Parts: sequence; C-alpha cells; structure tokens
Amino acid sequence: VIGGTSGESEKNIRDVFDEAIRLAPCLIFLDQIDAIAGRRESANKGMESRIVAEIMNGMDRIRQNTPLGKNVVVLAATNRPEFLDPAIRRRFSVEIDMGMPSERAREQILRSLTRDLSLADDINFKELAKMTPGYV
Amino acid sequence: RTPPTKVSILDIAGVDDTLQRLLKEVWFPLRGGEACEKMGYRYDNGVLLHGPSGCGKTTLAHAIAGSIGVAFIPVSAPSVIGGTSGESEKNIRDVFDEAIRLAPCLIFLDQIDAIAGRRESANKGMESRIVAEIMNGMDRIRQNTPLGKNVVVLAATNRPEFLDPAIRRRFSVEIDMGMPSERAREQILRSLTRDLSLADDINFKELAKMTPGYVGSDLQYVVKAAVSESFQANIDSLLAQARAKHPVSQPQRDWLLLEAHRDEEVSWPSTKITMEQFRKAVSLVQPASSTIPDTTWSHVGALEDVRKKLEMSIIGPIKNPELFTRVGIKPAAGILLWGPPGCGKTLVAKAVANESKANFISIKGPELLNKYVGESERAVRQLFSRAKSSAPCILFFDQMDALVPRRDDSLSDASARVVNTLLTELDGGIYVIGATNRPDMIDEAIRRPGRLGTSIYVGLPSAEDRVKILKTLYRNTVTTDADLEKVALDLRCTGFSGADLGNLMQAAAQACLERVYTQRQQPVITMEDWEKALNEVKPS
Amino acid sequence: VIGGTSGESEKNIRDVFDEAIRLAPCLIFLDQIDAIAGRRESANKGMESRIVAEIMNGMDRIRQNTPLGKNVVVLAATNRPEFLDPAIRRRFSVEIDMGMPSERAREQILRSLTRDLSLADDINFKELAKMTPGYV
Amino acid sequence: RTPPTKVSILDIAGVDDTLQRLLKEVWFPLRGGEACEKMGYRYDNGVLLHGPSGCGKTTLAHAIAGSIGVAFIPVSAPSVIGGTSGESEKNIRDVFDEAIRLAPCLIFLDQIDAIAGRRESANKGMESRIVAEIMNGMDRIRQNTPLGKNVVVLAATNRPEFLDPAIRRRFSVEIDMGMPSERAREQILRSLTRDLSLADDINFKELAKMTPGYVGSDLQYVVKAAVSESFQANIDSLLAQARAKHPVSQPQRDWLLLEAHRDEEVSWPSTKITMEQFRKAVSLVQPASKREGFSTIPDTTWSHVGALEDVRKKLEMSIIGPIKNPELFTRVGIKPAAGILLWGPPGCGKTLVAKAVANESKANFISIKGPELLNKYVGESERAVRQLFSRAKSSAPCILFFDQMDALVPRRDDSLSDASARVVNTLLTELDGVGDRSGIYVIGATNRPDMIDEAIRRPGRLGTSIYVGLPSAEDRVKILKTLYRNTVTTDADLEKVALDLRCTGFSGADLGNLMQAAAQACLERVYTQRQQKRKEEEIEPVITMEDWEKALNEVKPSVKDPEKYMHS
Amino acid sequence: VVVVVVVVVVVVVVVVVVVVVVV
Ligand SMILES: Nc1ncnc2c1ncn2[C@@H]1O[C@H](COP(=O)(O)OP(=O)(O)OP(=O)(O)O)[C@@H](O)[C@H]1O
Ligand SMILES: Nc1ncnc2c1ncn2[C@@H]1O[C@H](COP(=O)(O)OP(=O)(O)OP(=O)(O)O)[C@@H](O)[C@H]1O
Ligand SMILES: Nc1ncnc2c1ncn2[C@@H]1O[C@H](COP(=O)(O)OP(=O)(O)OP(=O)(O)O)[C@@H](O)[C@H]1O
Ligand SMILES: Nc1ncnc2c1ncn2[C@@H]1O[C@H](COP(=O)(O)OP(=O)(O)O)[C@@H](O)[C@H]1O
Ligand SMILES: [Mg+2]
Ligand SMILES: [Mg+2]
Ligand SMILES: [Mg+2]
Repeated sequence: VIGGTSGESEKNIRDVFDEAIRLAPCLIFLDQIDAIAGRRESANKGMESRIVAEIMNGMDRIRQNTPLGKNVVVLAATNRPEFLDPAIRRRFSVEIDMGMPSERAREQILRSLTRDLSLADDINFKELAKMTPGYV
Repeated sequence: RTPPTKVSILDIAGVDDTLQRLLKEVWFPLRGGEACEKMGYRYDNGVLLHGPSGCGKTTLAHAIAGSIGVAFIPVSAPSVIGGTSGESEKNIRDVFDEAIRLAPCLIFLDQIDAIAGRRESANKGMESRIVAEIMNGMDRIRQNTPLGKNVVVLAATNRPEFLDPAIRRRFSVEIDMGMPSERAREQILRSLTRDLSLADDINFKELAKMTPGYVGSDLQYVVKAAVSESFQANIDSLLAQARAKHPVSQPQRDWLLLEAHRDEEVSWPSTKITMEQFRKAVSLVQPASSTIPDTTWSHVGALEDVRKKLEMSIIGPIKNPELFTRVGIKPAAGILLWGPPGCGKTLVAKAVANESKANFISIKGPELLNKYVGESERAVRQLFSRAKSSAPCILFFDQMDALVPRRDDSLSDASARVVNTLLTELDGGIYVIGATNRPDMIDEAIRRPGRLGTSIYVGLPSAEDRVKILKTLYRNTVTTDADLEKVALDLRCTGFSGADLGNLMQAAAQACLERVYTQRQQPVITMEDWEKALNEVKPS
Repeated sequence: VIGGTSGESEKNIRDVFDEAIRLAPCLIFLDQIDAIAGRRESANKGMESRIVAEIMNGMDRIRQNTPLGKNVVVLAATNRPEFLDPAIRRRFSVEIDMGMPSERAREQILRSLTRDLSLADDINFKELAKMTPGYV
Repeated sequence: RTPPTKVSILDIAGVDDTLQRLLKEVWFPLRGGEACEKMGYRYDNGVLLHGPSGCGKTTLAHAIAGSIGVAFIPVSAPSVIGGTSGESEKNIRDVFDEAIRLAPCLIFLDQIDAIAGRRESANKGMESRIVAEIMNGMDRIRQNTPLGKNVVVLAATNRPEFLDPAIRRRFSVEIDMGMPSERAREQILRSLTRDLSLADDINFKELAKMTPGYVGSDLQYVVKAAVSESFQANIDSLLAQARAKHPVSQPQRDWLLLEAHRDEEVSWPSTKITMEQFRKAVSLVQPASKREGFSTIPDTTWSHVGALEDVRKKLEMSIIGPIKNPELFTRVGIKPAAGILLWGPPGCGKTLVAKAVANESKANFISIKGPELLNKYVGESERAVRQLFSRAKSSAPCILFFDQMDALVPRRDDSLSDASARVVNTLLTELDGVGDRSGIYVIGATNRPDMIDEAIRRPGRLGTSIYVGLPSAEDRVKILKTLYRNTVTTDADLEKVALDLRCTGFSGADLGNLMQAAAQACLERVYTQRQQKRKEEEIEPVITMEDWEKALNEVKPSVKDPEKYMHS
Repeated sequence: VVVVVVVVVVVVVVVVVVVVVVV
C-alpha cells in the first residue's frame, strides 16, 4: 500500500478496486486492514486519513460498476477488530468469528507444523493436543 | 470529476418533498442556466443536507449528480487535510478553482462537519484556517463565475449544529432528512425491492408498521438479510447436486465438492422471497438505535376492563389513525395507570407497546434525580428527545410520584424544577404512560386533559383473575390444568399480585431442580413443587 | 499566505506589504484576518507567533517607507475582532461595525439586489422590509 | 565483512543468563547450521537485544561477533542515511543482499530505533520507507536461503517501545539483559579491575553489595573514579613542586601553578588502588539510574526522631531491616518489599520518620510531593506514574515516599473527572506489579485517611497501616529533649516543660513551636538585657527556664480534635 | 536533495471544569 509518494499510496489502492471491478468477479483480501485503517481521531497524518476515505469509496464503486451478477466481494481479516473505523465496521454486516481451535483441530495444526522436520517414532500427536487447551 | 451515471433517481425514494426543492434549486441552475443568463443573474445556492446518519444523504447527492449530467466533483472532508499545514488549504483551493474552471459544476462536500467545525473551540491554527479557506472559496464562486453558468455546492453532515455559523450561513438551502414515517418507509422498501422477484403475500405496509426507528441504511440490511434467507433453499439444493456427483467433516467436504466442478455450472432455480422471511429478517437485524416488547395480550391474563380502556385511548388510535381522526379524537398524550405495586402496570404498558408495534422506554422510578442543578432536568428532556426520533414511541414512567410531586409550598427548588420540565415536554406520536400508587401526591397540573389526564386503575385480582394469570404464566413457560386451579384457589394466595404469582411459578420451578438433583444422586412440574412454593413466596 | 516550510509563510506576508509599498498608493485587503492574526497568547505555537510578528512589522513599514506622496491603506474584515491579537488590532486606526440592517436599510438593500431583475409594479419594499426582522 | 577480533567474552561479565540464551539463539544458527539442515528447519528468529542503557548491549554484540567468526556486517542507523531519499533504501538493500550473498552472516542494527520508529507519527515519506525496506529484507532472508546457511539479524536498543510494531513482530526472540544482580556485579568489578594494580583488602563482594542499581557502564565509572583517587597523591606532589618554585583562592592557584610549567612533566609513581579509595569512588559516582527523578537523601537520622518507638520498630523491621539484611529477613518469610501508609493527625511526625527511614536505610530515595505527577497533556500524566515505577524497579532497593497521598488517590466519587481516575487506576496497577522480591518500599503519608481511596489499602498495595498519633505526657519528654538537643537548660528542666499540663494536646510540631517561642522570648529578654547593661558586642543569649515559662503560656496545640483523625 | 523544515500539527490537552450541586 505504501508508495514512494503520499498521493501514490492511494494510486496503488485505486489500482486494486479498479482491477477487481475491471476483472469482476474478483476477490479482494485486506489482510489486517486496521493496520493502515485505524481510528483517525488522533491520527492527523495525511496518509492515514485518506485510506479510510479511499476504502469506503471503493466499496460504492463495486456496487455501481458491475454487471449485476458479477459482484466483487471484499474480505477483510484482522486480529484487532477494535481498531476499525466505526464508519467502516457498520458497512461490514457479515462478521465471521474464527475463534480458537478445538482439540481435534489442534492435532491437525501440530502435524502440519512438524511437516518439514525430522521426527522420531514415539511422537504421539495426541498428548500435545490434550495439554494445549488454550494455545492458538 | 466526470458525473457517474450509476445510481439513478429510481434508486432513491422517500424524498418526494426533498426532491421537489432540489429540482428548482439544483437542477435549474445547472442545466437551464440560459434562462438565468437572459435575465443575467447567477444562481449560487449552497444546498445543505442534514439528519440522522444513514438517512440517505450520500446516496441522494450521487443520484442527483448522475441525473443532472453536469460535471460532478465529489469531495470528502477528511481527505482535504494533508500532511503539511499549508497543504490542507491547497486541496481546497484546487477544488473551488477547478469548479470555476469547469463551470457549470456540482461540488459535494461530504461530511463537511469534519473540517468546517466551529473555529471558536478549534483554537489550533490549522483548524481555524480551513474554515476561512472554505468561506473564501465560496465567494470566488459568486464573483469569478460567468453569468452563463452556475456552480452549486452540496454539503452533507449529520451534525448541522457543529458547523461554523460563518459557514452554515453560506448554505441557504437546508434540508433536514428526518426519519421516514410508515408511509415513507413503505416507499423505501418498495424502491429497494424493485429489481427482485417477490411473492404475493409481501405486505409492505405491514413491514413499515413493524420497523420503527429504521433508516435507509438499516432497511438495506433488512433487505440483505432476507435475500440471504431466500438463498438458503438454493444452497441445500446446490449441496445435494454435489453429493449426487460424488459417491473429513461435512463442511470441509462441501468446499471440496464445489472445488471439483468449478467451471461446470448447474442451474440454480429462481425462487422468490416470501413475507415470512421478511418478518424473520427484521427480528435478526438490530437497528443502530428502543425495541418493541415481546409481551402480547396472551401474556396478559384477565384485566378485560382495563384492556378496553387501553384499547380505546392508545391502542386504537394507532392501528386506524384515520378512523379515529374522522370523528375528532386527538391522540391523548397518555394514560396515568395507578394501583397497588406488582399488579401489572408495567406488564400492560409492554403489551400496549407490542400490539401498537411501537418503541418502548421504561423508567423504574426516581432514576432521573440528580444532585446537580441541570442534569436532572436534562435526563427528562433527553427521554423525550429519543422518543420523538423513534416515533411512534411509548414512554413509561414507573412510580412517577417520585418524579413529579405536588407543587405545594413545602417543595423547595429541586422537584419543582422537574415538574415544570415534564409539563412542557408533555405539551410538546409520543404516548407517555405514568404509574403511581399514591395519586394524592402527584401534581394536579399533570392530570389535566392533554397531559396525562386519563387515569386507568389496575388493581389486585380477587380470585378468578389469579386463575387466569397462573394459567397464563404456566402456559408460556412449558402439572396439567386441574392442579393450577388448586394452587390459585389456595388460601395462601389471598394477597398475591401478578408479580407474586410470577414469583410463585419461579419458586415451583426451583423446587423442580431440587427434585432432579436428588433423583440423580440416588422432569415434570408436579403439585408437590407448588406445595413448597406456596410456603416460600410472600405477597410483600 | 500560509506555506509549508518554516520561512515560507512569513515571507509571503513580507512580500505583500513590500509589494504595496512598491505600488503606492495601494489598498491591501486582508480578508478574514482573524485566521492568521489570532491571539498568540492563548494560541501558543511557533509559526503562529511568527505570522503575527510579520504583520506587525509589515504594517509599520508601510507608514514609514512610503515617500510621503502616496499612502497605503490596509483594509481587514473579520467576524471575530476579539480573536485578533491586541498588537495587531491596535494597529487599525479605524474599526467600523456593520451590524444588522434596520428597516430603512433593508429597503435599500432589496432595491440594490433587485436592480438587474424585472419586477412588477405591485412590489412594495416596505412590506418586504417589515417582514424580515432578523435578516442580514 | 569480518568479525571485530579485538573484544573477547572475558571483557564482558555479569551477563551469564544473557550469554546462555545467546548460545542457542545466535551462535548455533550461524555455525552449526548443518544440524538444522539435517533437521530441516529454517531459522527466522530475529534476535532483539533490549534493556537499560549501559548494560553492555553494543559491546556484547561486538564481542559475540568476534567470537563466532562468521562474516559480520555492522550497521549504524545514522550512517544508513547518505544524502538522498532513495539512497537510504540503497544502503539497506545492500546489507540484506550482501548477508544473503555471504551467508551465513550476522547483521547488527545498532540503535535500530533511530531508523525504525513508530510509523503512525512518521509523517516524512523517507522515514516511513526505511522501515518498510528493513522489514521486507527480513522476509528475503527466509526465502533466499538454503535453509542451512542461515542469516541472523541482531538488533540492540535501549527503547524497545519505540520500535515499529510492524518490525517488533518480526523479532520473535527478545533478550532482556536487565540490570546485573549483586552476584553479577561482583563478576563485572573483577573483570573491570583486571589490568589494574590492586591492593589485598579489596572485597569485590562487599563493593557489589553497596552498589545497587548500577549497570556495567556505571561500574566502569566507579573503577575510573577510584583510579583518580589513586592518582590524588601524585597530583599533590606535582602541586608541591610548583609551590616551591613560586614564592586568589587556593584551587585557582593550583590551576595557575600547573598552567605555568605545562612542559616540566614529572614521573607519576605507580601506586595501587586501596579499599578506602573504592568506597570514596562509589559515593562520587552517581549511577545512570539515579541521575534523574531521585530526591536527595534527607539529613534526618534516628537521633532527630524522639520517641515513636512503636513506629520505629515497625519501620526498622519492615523497611530498614530488610534493606540491611535481605537474607536474614527472607529466612523468616519477610519479603524485601513493603507498602506502608502512614496516617495520623498533622504535626506528629509522619514525614519525619519517612525522612529518617530514607536516611537510615542507605537506599535510594524518590519523593513525590502530592499531585506532582499530573500533567495537562493526554497520556503524559499516566506515563509519569508508570515511568516513576520504571525507575524504582531499576534502582532497587528504592524507597518511594508519597507525601500527602490523599491528593493523588482520592475517593472515586462522581466528582472525580476522567483525568485523575486514569491516574489512580494506573497507580493501582503499578503497585500490583511491585513484586514481593522486587525491592521497592512504598511509603505513603496523609493526615486525612478518610479522603484516600480504600482500594489503595488492600494487600499487595499499601496494605500496611502505621498510626502516628499525638504523644503522651511521657512521650513528649523524649520529643522535647530531642528537639532541644538538636538545636544547641540541661535535660532535667526539659521534663518539667514537657510534663506541664499546658502541653496536653501538643504534637511534634507544637513542641517545635514551643521551643521557638522560648527562643524568641530569650532574644526579647536579651535586647532589653543589653540596653540596661550598656546604656561592645559581647552579649550571650542563652535559653533559660523562665523563657520556657512564658513560652508555655503563648503556645496552643495545632490539633483541634485529636479523635477526628482516629476515624477511617 | 535538501531536507526542508516543515511545521506540523499540535498536541491536545486537558481542561478542568467546575460543576454546581443543587444539594
Ligand atoms: N431514500 C432512500 N432510498 C433508497 N435507498 C436508500 C434511501 N436512504 C438510504 N438508502 C440506502 O441506505 C444507504 C444509505 O447510504 P448513505 O451513505 O447515503 O447514508 P447517509 O444517510 O448518508 O448516512 P452516513 O452519513 O452515515 O453515510 C444506501 O445503501 C442506500 O441504498
Ligand atoms: N558487564 C560489563 N562488564 C564490563 N564492562 C561493561 C559491562 N557492561 C557495560 N560495560 C562497559 O560499559 C560500556 C557499555 O557500552 P554499551 O554501548 O554496550 O552500553 P549499552 O548497554 O549498549 O547502552 P546503550 O545501548 O544505551 O549504548 C562499555 O564501555 C563497556 O566496557
Ligand atoms: N518524635 C519527634 N521528635 C522530634 N520532633 C518531632 C517528632 N515528631 C514530630 N516532630 C517535629 O514536628 C515536625 C513535623 O514534621 P512532619 O511533616 O512529619 O509533620 P506531620 O506529623 O507529618 O504532619 P503533616 O500532616 O502536617 O505533614 C518535624 O519536622 C519535627 O520538627
Ligand atoms: N395479568 C397478568 N398476566 C400474567 N402475568 C402478570 C399479570 N399481571 C402481572 N403479571 C406478572 O407480574 C410481574 C410484574 O408486573 P408489573 O406489576 O407490570 O411490574 P411491577 O411489578 O414492576 O409493577 C410481571 O413479571 C408479570 O409476569
Ligand atoms: Mg452517507
Ligand atoms: Mg550501548
Ligand atoms: Mg508531614
């Protein structure tokens, strides 16, 4: 997102919402949007106050410039839901709470993590899942 | 800065009064400027839109812009401010100059209040200078524009009172986008559901009645929620097709099944949205704003005499506002319910609020009294401030004798200041209900006609009424009916009120849990549970 | 006047008064002077104080560098004369208060406004003046 | 490109815990990467060194670099900037590429926060792009590597909180060196005094005990200060030669005498440092932790405190005791940290004993004068309280004295405003963070305990309450004797004055006022005495018993209701 | 390339208030 010019950062963003619309249907993933879309009450920086405006305007162009049945869905993921602008979180009706993995899910994660490592034969990927009920 | 021909006039509804003024104040001095040119008078009109957030301010300024066809320059107030102090004025000076250079033109200052705030409290140099730059840029429009073409500045803000009076004066036309009424919300709902396939049971008038306090944005979520429910049947059918093609948890397989085909597309049957899904959608959507109580007349046992009085002064003049207004029956500001405590004064006020489909606010006594000179009266005024914004709304003042005592000589200067505030507000679609058990201590200026001049007495049941209430309470929570007669006719319930019977049912329910606990150490509510519930419940 | 760098803002003011001296007789119009001549006492900053001190220096050069043959008059307008710095407010020899027009003034204002238009002889400006009590 | 083979591990001491973590987190994935290659495990650990300034971060990162032997690329944040906006990224892109090209390699980003500050306040475009280039360069390490010849980037900074969270997330391994303990400081002192000539009485373990809150840099000043004391005898001899050559204050002449010759340099005999000079050196050296915010040690001793034996026993067993014998008290379950709320009527000695404790414990002292921490800016009022304990822990043992604490933690009523409540809550959390074995002894004093929040008086917080009240008739005799003794009647007359019924409600301050009234009555008598005996300055003013007689009449107790202050 | 001195925005402060009591 960050460009070599203050105005160029919006150019990069304006080159994303336009590309998805031009190549609709398309999927936009704003991973940790709140890292550059925080509350701008105390954020007097010029770049910070323009990303929120650019984000909200880019969603309206999606509703306008599409062939009705060629929608573009923007999916945003963030570990700090509290940093989102209330002007933006109101526009995201659907909120998916991933939450923490269960005992069955944590066994798959442990096996996946220890996939490129050399392991012994006594490793029972079941005791580790039992004693990690609060791990992510 | 070209006009976007995307949102049309059909897509914005409920603004019939607003669209009438915008025709002779925005459309005319942007497309028919030649008539002004022959007379030789520039038409500079700064249109200001204000109202609750989500009323369709931004959408209207874009639907008008796309229909007029002239050049449109969308401006967002936060993006004007730059990193450097002088760059903020640079952005504004590049807008009012561009509009003059590209006249005729339309300027939309969205969220004007984000930068045109009161420079008085905005002691910082940059804050006080943006307002000065904005006002000078508008004068250059009146000066440097040609006689042939006009430039219209459109400003939107949800807090018109925060604008600098040096700026709000420059916006002569002010449109206060209030909240839509039942007739207006029906128009909005029809407008939203215009490109969709619908059934025949959809009563848009019924939808408008049971969506009070909603705005255009909230109603879009209601439509969006109902559309998703309409596709639930189209997903189960889609899953079955994937299952029939392929002879790990089930949701993971569904993703894997749909990953298989991809380019292979199968037809989704075109079903339509019913009315039951719309009723379900409204419940699932919580408006940003209180809420209609869930208590019906099925929750109210007996009290037929009280119901008739309530169904003729409040509930009636809500369902058929025209039938009652034909015979000159003004909707009385409210009812002063009185009787002993615990007899169903709050219950029936919630039942009236629910069969009236209006918003309900309840005050549980002296909650508004404050040790300060002004905040105690402001709480009463704020009570009616939301009640008007969510009309129709029912305000219920429980134990009102502590909030409006009689203005005798021995009153001091704290309760008199509250009685006067309440008297003026009652004079100013709001149905105020008051409850008190000492009518000899309430001010006589309140019980006058036009104010809470109607008194309905809700009192203790005798014996047959408690049978209906106990049957009503037990029915809504699931003993049979023969045991309920024995419990209600027992001499131990001589003084039981409605609340005491509710307390009696909870005690019997707790007695059930004791029986289950001992059963699992060695469930149907039995008569023996009522036996120990009668002992541990007192009329109080 | 306000610029980005440090001395840019103050040099613009110095250029204005020097240009007026070079163009004497001249009339400077400082529109909305309260925006830049705010009370540096309560408004404590570094640029704001230097802007005020440059106008005070500027308004003294005009009455001392002109060659006794041509005069420079500085006109300023503000809705908030109390927000001006007293060192700058005292530098205006004349303060003119233009309050809300009276009934006699409102009739004259309407005639000037309704001068390039075509009107019917039925129009009575006395009625229009008397029905606009708090109009500016 | 090459290790700095001039500083060794022996030259850095007291970092035994830190050197243990650095063995399995920096040395191993730079020299034994083959084992990781056999294991098949990429090393994405960004090692970050943080701690108090002067703990030996820069020296350690250069001693480790010289010991590992792999290619080393020292990077200084100010030297990154060259003079162009695009050239700054060129320097960074020339480091992470070179390390990858010369893998395995070690990158040391000394003073990383100088080019890796917070991006929220980084308005300048160039500043915000250096952070992006640095953070992207760490991902390229994970990508463009054989997963065997790993490249570890080591960053050291004394302000870990100033790092951009976009960067600090990329530094999984964080090593908190902290300040050395008593055992560690002994090792540093022995290491520091290795090329010097020393005596035999030097007990480095004793030196470490009486230097709390010192860091490696501070201990270097103590050695450096002791060296100057060892040369003091060699300067006086140099001065004496100048005096004998030449027949204005004395220190000025010494500069003038040594300015005269400037060429006749004489041999300094090679003497060695004694133990008495080390004790002198410690006093002269102010540790970096005590530089700012620490109050001067009060001049009040236990000889200035009269009576108050019950309060003295509690203070000498909960604060003074654990400071002097931290091991004797911890054997009986007395943790070396306490929170005490002194309370009582005004004028009875609450501040006096707290000044005596600060002076009789020989520990560091920080005094807060009521609401001294409140600031008009947002957050800075709460940051002062957190920074207050950020130095109390670093200089343990430390005594925090909150005088008139009822103004700093008022009752959280409706009339409190959202500025002091945010400070009371901050102060409550910091008192919770004071560990049992932390070494912070918080003392609070207030004369209106009914206006102080009850949440401050819970255990873990200021849960110890000591009541300082009006003295009894026998108690005032000790106090009056104490006051008269510290200003110079004998002591038999003081008992009569203090036991007089006119001093029934006198507090400690009132007894001081009684002595001042008697002293003024003496001077009035002296003025008339020297007018009748004269009509020469040889008049002798002495406080007589008759001066106390008229001082008792004109002095009334300052406390109105003694029982008003016994309610809480 | 020459770095110029650029002025920026100012910090926010806190203000105490006084509130009357009818009691
Ligand atoms: N009268 C209306 N007719 C049709 N749709 C409407 C109407 N009012 C609101 N909407 C819908 O609700 C939303 C309103 O968008 P808009 O941004 O204009 O809200 P707003 O009133 O300006 O409030 P905010 O200032 O919070 O944005 C849009 O999705 C629009 O389709
Ligand atoms: N444990 C120690 N043993 C010996 N000398 C030490 C020790 N700790 C510090 N020093 C000395 O103190 C100085 C430490 O300099 P260095 O730059 O490493 O301090 P620092 O802890 O990194 O603090 P900063 O990062 O603020 O500079 C050196 O002169 C070093 O000899
Ligand atoms: N035990 C004592 N022996 C001698 N002098 C004493 C004694 N107690 C109090 N004083 C005298 O009274 C003075 C009171 O100082 P201090 O600030 O401690 O008063 P206080 O009891 O804390 O009351 P305040 O609440 O006003 O601070 C001392 O400085 C000393 O002069
Ligand atoms: N006619 C009735 N039918 C069913 N329940 C009733 C009836 N009257 C009172 N109650 C019960 O009594 C309780 C108290 O109601 P109400 O008297 O309106 O409030 P309050 O006791 O606070 O004045 C309610 O929970 C309600 O369930
Ligand atoms: Mg809008
Ligand atoms: Mg260092
Ligand atoms: Mg004191």
